[PDB]
Amino acid sequence: GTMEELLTSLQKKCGTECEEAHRQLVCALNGLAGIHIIKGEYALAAELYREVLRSSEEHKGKLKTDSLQRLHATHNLMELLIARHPGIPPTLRDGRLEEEAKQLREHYMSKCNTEVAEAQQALYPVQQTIHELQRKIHSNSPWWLNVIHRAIEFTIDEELVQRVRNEITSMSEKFRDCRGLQFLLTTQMEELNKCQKLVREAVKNLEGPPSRNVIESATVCHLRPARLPLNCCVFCKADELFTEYESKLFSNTLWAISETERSMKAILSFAKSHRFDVEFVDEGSTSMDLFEAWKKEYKLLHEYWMALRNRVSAVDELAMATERLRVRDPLHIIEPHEVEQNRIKLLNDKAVATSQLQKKLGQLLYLTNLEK
Ligand SMILES: [Zn+2]
Repeated sequence: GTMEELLTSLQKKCGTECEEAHRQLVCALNGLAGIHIIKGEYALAAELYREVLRSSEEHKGKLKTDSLQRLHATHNLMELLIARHPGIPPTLRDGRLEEEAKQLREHYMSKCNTEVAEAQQALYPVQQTIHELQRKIHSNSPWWLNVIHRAIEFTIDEELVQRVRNEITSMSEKFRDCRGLQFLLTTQMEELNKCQKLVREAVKNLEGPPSRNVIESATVCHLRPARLPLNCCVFCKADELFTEYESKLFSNTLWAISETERSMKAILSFAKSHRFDVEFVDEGSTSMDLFEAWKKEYKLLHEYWMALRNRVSAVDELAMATERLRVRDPLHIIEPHEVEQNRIKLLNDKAVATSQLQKKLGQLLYLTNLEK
């Protein structure tokens, strides 16, 4: 029913509004706490972190609180109780902080870790297909080489060249005759095979939880660069190889067929028209299945590359979530004399979010009370 759908839609939109207003409130409280630590007053900051955790717990039923904001409060409160103690009063909640932080980190990382596992597993069926298909194709004397050869022999090569050219116009200037096509296709197949070996090796060498030199290199390269993105990290270098292989597996202006595959399709079409031995047609058909498998493998290899890249991005997101506001010395950075300007902006942000949250929770309570 569209009415139960309407009530659900109004409740979801309203709940999201409560969630955003609470996110803005908690964000302002954490910022104000970060200033108190910069000033030196560790106790006043601890009260704000404790309020962040208290408010999130109170509203956990009605709305969700960003795990990173809760982790920001939990971790920085733990930092004060491990070192700055006994300046901060103890509470019966202090013992739970370590496990809560670990749970928040685990919950946040769960998606990117599952996506690494799923992207890795997704590659096995297509790779087994590629191994099965390559067993059925002759490497030394391929079907298309023997089709070209017999076409030149019986002087039906002109019809073949015209049929290959018509399929392209639907690097044709790179070959004049059938022998020119033969050598051009040899080079293009060798190039594809070299592109495949390299892209697979590039992916293989990005697997596994990466080292600190890799995390930091990717961060200064494309996550948080000093100015413009560097495009020099192991992931960016691998993507340059993917682009190179894509330009040969597909055509420019990943969906449209390459000129190599188009030529191969036309040679197979010519072989069928001229009623060549079933062996040539079968091998040609297997080559078409192989081009299909290579395109599927490309997409799955790039998704696996993406999953591994995203895991590095997520680890940086975790590190940045716990990072506090620090006054710049000659993001979480404040100018030498903008400390008061930041405090004022945060105090007004808290005031507006407190007001918006009260209004939105009242409307949410109304929508909830219709079902009784
Ligand atoms: Zn990079």
